Formats: sequence, C-alpha cells, structure tokens
Amino acid sequence: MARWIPTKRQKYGVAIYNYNASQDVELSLQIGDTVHILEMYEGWYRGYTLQNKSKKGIFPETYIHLKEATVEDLGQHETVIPGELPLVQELTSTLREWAVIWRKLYVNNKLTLFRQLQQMTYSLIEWRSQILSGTLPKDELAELKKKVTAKIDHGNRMLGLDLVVRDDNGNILDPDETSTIALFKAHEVASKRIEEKIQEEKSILQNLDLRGQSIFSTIHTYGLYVNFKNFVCNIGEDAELFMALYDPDQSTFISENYLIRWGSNGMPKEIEKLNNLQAVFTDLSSMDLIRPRVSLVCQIVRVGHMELKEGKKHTCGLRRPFGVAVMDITDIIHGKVDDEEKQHFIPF
Amino acid sequence: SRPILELKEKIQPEILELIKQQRLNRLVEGTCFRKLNARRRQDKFWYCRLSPNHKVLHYGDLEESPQGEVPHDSLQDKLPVADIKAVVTGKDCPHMKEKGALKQNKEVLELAFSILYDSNCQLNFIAPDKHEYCIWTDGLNALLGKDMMSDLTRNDLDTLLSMEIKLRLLDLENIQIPDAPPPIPKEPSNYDFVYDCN
Amino acid sequence: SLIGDIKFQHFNPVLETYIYKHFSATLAYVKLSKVLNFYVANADDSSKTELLFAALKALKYLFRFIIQSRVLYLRFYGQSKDGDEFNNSIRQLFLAFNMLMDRPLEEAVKIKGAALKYLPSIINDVKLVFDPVELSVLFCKFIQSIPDNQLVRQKLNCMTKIVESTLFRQSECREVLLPLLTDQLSGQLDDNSNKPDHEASSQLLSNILEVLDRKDVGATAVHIQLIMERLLRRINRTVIGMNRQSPHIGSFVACMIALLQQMDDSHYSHYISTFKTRQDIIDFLMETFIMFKDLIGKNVYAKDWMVMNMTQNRVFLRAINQFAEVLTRFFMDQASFELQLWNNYFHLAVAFLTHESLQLETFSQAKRNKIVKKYGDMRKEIGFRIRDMWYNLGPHKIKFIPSMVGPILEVTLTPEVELRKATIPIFFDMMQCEFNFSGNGNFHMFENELITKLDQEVEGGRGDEQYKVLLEKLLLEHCRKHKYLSSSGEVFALLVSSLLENLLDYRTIIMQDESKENRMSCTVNVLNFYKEKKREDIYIRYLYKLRDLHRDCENYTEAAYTLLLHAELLQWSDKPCVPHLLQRDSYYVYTQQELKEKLYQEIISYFDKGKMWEKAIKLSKELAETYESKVFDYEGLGNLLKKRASFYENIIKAMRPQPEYFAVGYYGQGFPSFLRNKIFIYRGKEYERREDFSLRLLTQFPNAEK
Repeated sequence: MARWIPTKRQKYGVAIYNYNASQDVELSLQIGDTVHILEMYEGWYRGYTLQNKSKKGIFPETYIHLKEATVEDLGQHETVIPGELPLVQELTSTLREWAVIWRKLYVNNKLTLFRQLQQMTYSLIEWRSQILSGTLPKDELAELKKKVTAKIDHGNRMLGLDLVVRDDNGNILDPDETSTIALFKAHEVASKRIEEKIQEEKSILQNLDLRGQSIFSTIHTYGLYVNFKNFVCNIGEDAELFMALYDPDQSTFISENYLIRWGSNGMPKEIEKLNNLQAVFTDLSSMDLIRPRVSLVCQIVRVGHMELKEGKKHTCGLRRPFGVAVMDITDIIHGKVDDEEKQHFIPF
Repeated sequence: SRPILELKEKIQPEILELIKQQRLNRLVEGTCFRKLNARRRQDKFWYCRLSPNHKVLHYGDLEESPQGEVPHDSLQDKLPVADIKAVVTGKDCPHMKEKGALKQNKEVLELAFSILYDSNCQLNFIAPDKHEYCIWTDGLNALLGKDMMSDLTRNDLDTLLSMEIKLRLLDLENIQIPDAPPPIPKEPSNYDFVYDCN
Repeated sequence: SLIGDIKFQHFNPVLETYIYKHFSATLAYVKLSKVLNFYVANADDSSKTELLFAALKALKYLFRFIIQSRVLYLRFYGQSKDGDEFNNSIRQLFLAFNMLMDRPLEEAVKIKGAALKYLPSIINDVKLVFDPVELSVLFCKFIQSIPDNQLVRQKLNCMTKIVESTLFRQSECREVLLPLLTDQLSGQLDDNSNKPDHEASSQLLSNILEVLDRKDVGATAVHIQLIMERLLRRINRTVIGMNRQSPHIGSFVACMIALLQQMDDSHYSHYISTFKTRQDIIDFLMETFIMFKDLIGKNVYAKDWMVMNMTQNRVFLRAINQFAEVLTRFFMDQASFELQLWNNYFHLAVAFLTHESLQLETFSQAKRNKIVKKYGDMRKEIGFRIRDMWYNLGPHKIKFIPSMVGPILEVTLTPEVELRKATIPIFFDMMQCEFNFSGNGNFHMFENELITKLDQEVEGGRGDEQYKVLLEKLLLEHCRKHKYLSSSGEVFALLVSSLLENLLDYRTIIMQDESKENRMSCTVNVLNFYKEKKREDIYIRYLYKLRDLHRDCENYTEAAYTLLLHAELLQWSDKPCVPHLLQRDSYYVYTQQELKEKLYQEIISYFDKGKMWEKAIKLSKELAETYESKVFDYEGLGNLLKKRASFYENIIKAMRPQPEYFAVGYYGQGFPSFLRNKIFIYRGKEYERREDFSLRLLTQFPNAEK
C-alpha cells in the first residue's frame, strides 16, 4: 500500500458485485458503489466509498472500470452528445434521493401516490435506460430532457423539496448565478409549471379517472367508441360505395386520427384504399369514398374491414355476413336496399 | 442475473428489520378488533393497541365506536411477551375446538390465530379477512425474532428487494458485470502515503 | 395565428425583399404616408388609415431601410447625397406628432395616443444608421407627449419596446434615453397613482435591468452608477408604498435584488452614501435596513425555491455589507452620537442568519454539499461579519449589551461547528465591557439575560451536548485571560454548565418518554434546580408549566398545591414591588393584592373540586381576613363565607375514599440518575389494586419483571 498519488481521473470508480472483505475496511459492496478516490496505484484504487465518504476502501483495478469521466462530461468530450450528460448525473442524484423516498415511504401508508410512484419511477428508469444509448434522434433527446426534469421536480413537488431551473442543457447554465432577473423569471416559470401541474394532476388523477365509464355522472366524449358508416352497392353496377363519414367520441389525447378499409377475399388482401391526413381531432369527419368493384355472385362472402388509426389500435371493425351484435343490422339494411345511402350507428 | 440475485439474497440485514419496525408501528396504530361469540346483547368491536414502547398491549371489552379506537386504560392492560410460547395458527385453536354451543363457522377458517399464554387460558382474536390477518401474523412472528408469513410480506419483499437492486445497477450500465471473481494482484508492503491522508 | 411558418415567412417577406427589385424612390411614399397619417386627421377615414397599420407599412419599412433605402442611396444616390433629408421629413412627421397628437385632436388622444407611440419602437430597431439623429429624435419623442395625468400604462410599454432593442448600439442611446425613464419612474414613486402602473413599472425595471446586465452587448458601468444614484431611494420607497405582501411585490423585490447585485463597491459607495444632511440620510438607511429585515423575516417567496432564496440571501449579503461599510466609515466615532440604528443593523443581521440550517441543509445527505459548494456556507460569512463588527464597535458597546445578548445566542446556537467556534467569545466581550462598567455593578446584568434567553432557547430545542462542552471550554478559557472578575466568571461558567446539563436532561426526557409521570418528575427536577439557583421568573414559568401538566391530567390537588407554591411568594401589600410576577398568558398592571386575590380564588376552586376541603377552608380564612381588614370588599366576604360554609358541610356530610399507598423499589443500575436505587412511595388512587398499580409501573418502563 505504497506509491499512492493524487489524481482526478477516478470520479467513476465502479464495482462489480459483492466485494470481499479481505481488508478490514470493505464489506459486501453493492453494485453501484462509486468511490471518490484520492490515491493512485497500478491495479488497486483505494478511495472514499460513497456509502461512507470518511472510510477508505482498497479495491482492485480488475474490479474497477477504468473511467476517466468527471461529473463534467464535456471537458474530455466524454458526452456521447454535448450538453446532456449533466442530465444523467443529476438523474443519478435524484435516484440517490429516491433511495430515502422508498426507505421512508413504508413506515406509514400513503399507498396511492406510492403505487403511481412505482409506475412513474419504472417509467423514469425506462427512459434513462433508453437514453443510455445515443441512437435516439436529437429531438427525442430534447423531449426526454423535458420529461426527465418534469418527473424530477414533480417528485420534488409531492415530497416538499427544492426546485429546478434551466430546463435545457443540463439545468446548469441558469442556476450558475449568472444574472438575477433571468433567475426570478425562471423561478416564476418553474413555479407556474408547478401550479399548472398540481391543478392538472388533481383534476385528471382524481376526477377524470372516475368521471367516465365507471361513474354514471355526465362526462365528455371518451372511449365509448362511436363511428358511422354508409355502405351501398348496386346490382347492375356491381360496384361498392363506402362512406367513412365521421368517427367522433375519441379518447384521451387522440393522436393523428385517420381511417382505413380493406377489400379482402380470403387470407391475403387484394385491394386497399388511401385517405387524406389530419392532425389530432376528437371529432374527425373525412366523409371520403373509394369504390372497390365486386359483383353480386362474389358478394355472398367477403371481408369488409375498417379500423380507426391513432398510433395505437383504438379498435377493429369487420362488417360481413359472419358479423356480431352491432353490424348484423347494418348488414341487413345494406343488403335489403341496393340504391340508397344508409347511415349507420355502430360501436366496435 | 445469477450473481445479481445472489447479491440480492445475500444481503438481508436492513430490509427485513425495517419491515418489522413498520409492522411494530402497525400494531401500535391499532384498529377495531373482533371478539368471540357475541349474539345475546354482546359487543363486537374493541381494540388491542400496542405501546409506542412496543412492549405492552392495551385491550379488553370496549364499545361500538364508529370512529375507531378509544385511547385509555382498558379492561386488560397487560400481555407479557418476555415469556410467550407461540401463537398457534390453523386448526390448533382451543377455542375453535368447541363441541357444545360456541362452535365456530367454517367460512371464518382464515381468521385463525391464538396468542396462547398461561398454558391454560387463551386470548383468541378474529380478523375480517385474509390480508390483515396475515398482517397481525407478521406482527406476532416479529415479536419472536423470526420469519414473516404474509402474502403482503412476500409481495412487498419482492418489489422492495428487486427495486433496491434496480437502484444499484446504475453505475455499471453500458458495461457488462463479470461473474468470475477478479484477481488480487500483489501489493506493496509498507503504508507509505506519498499523498497526504484525509 | 394558424399557418405559423411558411406563409408567416411571407409575413416577414425575405421572399419579396430579396427576390424582387425594391430599388425605387420610396421616400416619396414615406412623405405621402406622413400625409396619410396626419393631414387626413378626421373621424372615420383617419380611424382606418391609422388604426389598420399597427406597424405593418413601417414593418415593411423595416426591411426597406436596408434593401430599398441604402441600395437606392448607394447605386443611385451615391453621388447625390440625400441621407439627411429624411431626417427633415420624418422630423416633420414628428412635428405632426407633437402638434396633432398633443394640441388639437382631443378625442382619439386616448386611442391614437395609445396607438402612435405604439409605432416608432417597432420600426426604429433595424434603422441603426444615423445614430446621432436617433438620439435627437428620441429625446424629441421625450419632449412631445409630456402627457396629462392619465396612467394608461402605454407610454411605459413604449419604453419597454424602446429599451429592448437599439441598446446594442448602447453607448449613445442609453444615456440620452434614460432621463425620461427615470423621471417617469420617479413619478410612479408617489403621486397617489401608483396602482395602475405597479405592474408596468415592475415589467419595466425588470427588463431594463436585464438588458443592462448583458455582458457583451454594451458597456454599462457609469450608466449603472447613474441608475444607482437616481433610483435606489425611490425603489426602497417603492417597497415603502408597495409594502403590502398581497401584490406582485415579489417582482419589485426581484428588480431591487438585481439592481443591488449588479453595482459593486466602486459603484455603491460613491454617491448614494454621499448625499445631503445626516438626518435625512439616516432616514434613508433606516428605511433600507428595516425593509431588508421585513423582507427577510416573513420572506416573500414560496419557501420551496431554494435557488432564488439563496441568491436573495447573497445579494442581501452584498447590500448589507456595503451599507455596513458606510456605517463603519460614517457613523462610528467619526459621527457625533445617536448611533442606535446599529440596533436595527444587528437585528437584521441575526434575523438574516436564523434560517437555512442543518435540517434543510441535510434533508439529503448531499444537500449540505450542494449548498456549501455553489453558494458556500453563507451562515459562516454572516457570522464572521458579525464577529468582526462586534470587535469593531469598540468602547461604546456598553450602551448596547443589555439589549443585544438576546439575539446573539441565535447565532451561537447554530449547529455547525466552525460558525459556533468563531461565535462564542462575544460573551466574554460583553463581560469585559461590563467589567469596565463594574465601578457601578458587575456582569450580573449580562448574566441574567444570558440565563433567561438561554433557558427559553434551549428548551426550544436548539443546543446539544457538543454545544455545552464547547461553551464551557471557550468561556472558561476566555475568562482565564482576565483579572479576578474573570475568576468569578469561571465559577459562573460552572453555573452555566450545570444549567445546560439539567435542561438537556429535561429536553431528552420530555419527548423520549411520553409518560406524564416522567415529564412531571423531570420538570419538577428543573423546578427544584431553579429554586436552588434562585431565578424567580423562570421558576414561575416552569411552575405554570407544571400546573399546565396537572390541569390537563387534573391532579387538582397537586395543581393547586403548585399554584400555591407560586402564591406563597407574593405579599398582601399595596405596591407592586417586583414586576417579574406577571405571567406570559396576560400582562398588565396587577398590584400584588389583586394578584393573590385571583391566585387564592383559583387555589380554593382547585381544592374544592379536588375533594380536599380542610386546606380549602384553611385558605378561605386567609382570604376573608385580608378582605375585611384591608380592602372591605364585603361582597367578597359574603360569597367567601358562603363558600366556607359549603366546605364545612361537605367535610361532615358525605364520605370519600381512602387512597392506597404502595412503595416501589426501582432497583438496579439500568435506571436513570434520579430513579436509581431508591424507593418511590407512590400515592395511589381510590381503590387501586396492587396488580393494577404494578401493571402501570410495568408500562412505565422496559424490562417488566418483579
């Protein structure tokens, strides 16, 4: 234990598994035991373990990962992307305080926020592990930066904790005490986010998860999916008319509504139709027609399918002789008359 | 995750101790308990509240309190646990083995736990359903310095310990975790600190 | 509003400006548009030909000033210089501003007045050439609408949009523009019309300070000095006038903070400290200090904003440090006398130092490190400042010790080791001063308030064991350095140590045990402590504490017997000899007579309801005797003798139980210092069963054996 030299290339002195206690200092070291080392040797780094920063621990290099990185990650170009890795270090600190959050949340039962906390912290670690790799496009990184700081200060909110500023480039360049009225306006922006988020979290999390399908009280348009179809066919013309009129009554943040339909005769799909694009809409009314050509003799059995499109499947619709509860009526009304346009009411 | 789970199962100390200390608090906070065989103008709600010193239980025959527990000195204020044998569970109840008029219902078989003491008398309690029955059996076996026997205990145990490992894998990510024990290359013999300590 | 980018890219038409010619004599269009604006002054034709161009014609002139103007002046007018005529044409535009928008119009002056000072700021930014003529026409815009007393907060918005841009070519515009800014803010100071423009002036002061701060845009030191010298008194008087907490006071305190941070000592001390006669600068520093203290105590933010709160703390450090430099170099012995605004200064000092301590310093194990790296241990600097100040005030402390020992323990009590380590010896400073005043008295005047305040604070729950050891060490060491009066200080430090020991025992037991019996034993222990050490007023304070414990346990007999331990001290006389006998629950005159009258009435009531009538009689006799021989309140004798008759009737008539007496031997050593190996012969209760009592005394301790 001689030739010990100061260094600063040891900020990430990282273990592997339970280290063994051949020396009196060490114990069964956990997975993530960073060591703020103060002395250097060829294959053995003894330095301040984070668990007890006043107790030395002597640790082999074959247990340490050589990590030249500092808390700053742009000096050595260590940022896999510039201006971000400050986020990962502050997220690790925020998890280090999530340590005591879980440690103390059991002595007493506030289990509702804790269940949604299990959900939200699973989500948080999910985003962190995604952003471990820099394969994401930069706009994904900006959005992830925003949402990570949102979760962090939302935790700081319900715990009665301090606040965070400079929602960009690592939450650093504003809190670096560079000015003061920029500081006051940033604090006002952040606490306005607090007020917005507290009112909205109260509103959704309490009323809008109960004001809905479970409670008979009046609500807005939600996941009771309602869409209207107008199917026509003429015997002589041997053509098929299809009105994707309008599909109102959509659910939460109904993304990029668009509609589809296939002309399917068997397992493979023969023909398809394309319709225009529009943005987020609760009540979207394209009312567009594309006509597939099928004759009466082949009209006895086909696959008339349609599906509202968001990015996640809202539902599926398949109107054909082997129908179910709410499309047999439209089947009978479409087959009874071959001339007029009949508007139908149907859930999926 | 074989070395990971081996680490997880190797380090018990903190996790189960603190669980039992929350369980002590659960016994302390108290609730409305249940008696035996109340049909002819007999009460059905009472309390057996632990001391904040976690040694003695205040209990006895109490009233119909819609709010819950009544803080005061009750009928039977002592339950000494320096000498308790055990708390039998299942069909080992000298009160559930009645053969005359105090026979117990079959559907309430999952409320069975008897704090046996004095080797001749019994204090026999009844729970509403399974979960908090297992909660008080957690408390009871925690009064013995032994293992826990609750469904809630296994659920919390797994989520907690998995989370703790999950909250430990932070500094290793992007890099694999070797399982083979890394060597111990030789060291200098002298304690000569070239760099000053502290 | 809805397209957003591309047709909006046509809205700022780089397509039109760079694709097309734009090489015409559009200055004719400029003059004729001046005509359009002014000569068409009318009801409806004007109301459209003006109001439908918010800026858009001159918003195209925004790009014109280069692409049309300069290119026509270069390709075509490069040898036929014209670049100064438009100064004449647009200054006649300005003349028809002056006249028409001030003198003859008188209806749309509300609307046009709001709408034509809306224009120019929009269209003057890109016009950066001819920066002297900019200065001239801008001060002319200052001249034009010296308005009637309507604060429609629109001219201020024009000031905002003026100071926003064009301040990159700052060295010319800033100093020629600020005069009207400062004049109108000073008008906003007090004219019984602040309320419309509080928000406007907040927005203003904020944006002006933010743009001034900008590091590379333009040099600002001397202009910061003139901002200093013509606005600090007015903004501190703004928080005089906006002193209410309900308004957007936060924004103004923020502007105050930014202004106070940006200037330095070389900026501060020159002239705000060097104004007129001393009384009216004393009033200024009094205003400044008391409003720093009223902002710091009862803080203005939401106590969740650690960052800005600490920044406010640091800028207030700078402000108090500069305004303390001025105090040192102006109001010390250099000044004549009346140096008791240092009272306000130290009040603010301590009130500043009494938050951001180890609780929310340690809430995370790295919170201490965060705040001591970024902002440093602020408390350490505040304390070191206060200690050097207490070494500085020098010979004239004696005029200030008895009023100041109170708040200084609020810094000595601070947990952190170094701050304390530096802070203690000021007590020896006070005893040194009073030794120099020992010709008439001793340092008991310090010692008395030290004991009182130390008691209230320690019982409050601040000190600790390290605190007592360090206080003992430091105080003894300091009082080794001085004459025999400091040997007396040594023994009195021994007294202080014992007081700390007893109070910390009480302190741990009160909350560690929760057994009213142990509460009672320990509080009676400290009561006996004060009785032996003879500190009457605190003795009474804890005596009423004991009475509170009993009255909530309704040990009526014991509550009364204690209250009588109080009432014994008093006398039946007339003059209130000592004012210390007034409780904190109510405090006014009460000569001794009516005090014991209330005391004995309550004591009798307690003994009455507590079924101990022999004593209640024995005291009603003393009442009646003093009444009918000293005050002749014969209604008092009436109802009093009535009550005594009831007492005697009760003693004979009914019958009351006999308490059972046990005898408890708390044997062993694992017991505290006061219960160890001696028998407590508990009085019991009416029909207590030895099992019940030994059960309760099982509950009183761990290790319930027999």
